[PDB]
Amino acid sequence: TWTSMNIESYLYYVHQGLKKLEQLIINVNDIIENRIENNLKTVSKVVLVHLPNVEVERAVDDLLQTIMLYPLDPHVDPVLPEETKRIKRYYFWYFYQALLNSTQNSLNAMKYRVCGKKIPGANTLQNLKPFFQVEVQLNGDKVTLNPSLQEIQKSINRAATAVLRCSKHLYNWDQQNKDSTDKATFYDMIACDKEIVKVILLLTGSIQGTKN
Repeated sequence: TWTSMNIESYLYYVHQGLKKLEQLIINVNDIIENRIENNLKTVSKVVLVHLPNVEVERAVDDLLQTIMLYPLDPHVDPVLPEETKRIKRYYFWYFYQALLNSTQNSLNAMKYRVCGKKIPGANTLQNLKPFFQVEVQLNGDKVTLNPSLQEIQKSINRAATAVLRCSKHLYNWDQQNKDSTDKATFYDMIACDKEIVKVILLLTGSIQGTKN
């Protein structure tokens, strides 16, 4: 600071590094904070039972896209940030949890609101299910739904199982290609989680109450 030089240039060079980094973060903001967020909102909003591939492609593409951001999927060799690298992975795992949880919250909302079938609308694969009509007569002189009501619940469970296997075999951010990048164990975990196994009891209980 005595000849009044080189300090403005050092300050300007650090400013240059900081503006380049502020840039790179503005990248990451743009590139992560909204496309995969809106994809997550869509994944949450997808009604699995009935609604009158896409987001899977989308998530694979978001992976390759984030990979374009120079992210250290392997640790930097000269820096050796082995601990460092796994924290973005824990965050991306929390986000993958938010994705599977979007699907899971949908699944659970539907498992709860099965009872009003006429109110929601169905998609093509699920044409037989909505507001199910059953024939009633004197089966062996006894008034019954001619299709066994138990059978109709097994048809509801067959729709549920088609949906559940479609949702268990996915290609999400971790499952990139046939679960190659990461396993699909969270989906069988969800299948044995309360929203499925414990709500089967509530389903069958309301069903037996209808029978009652």
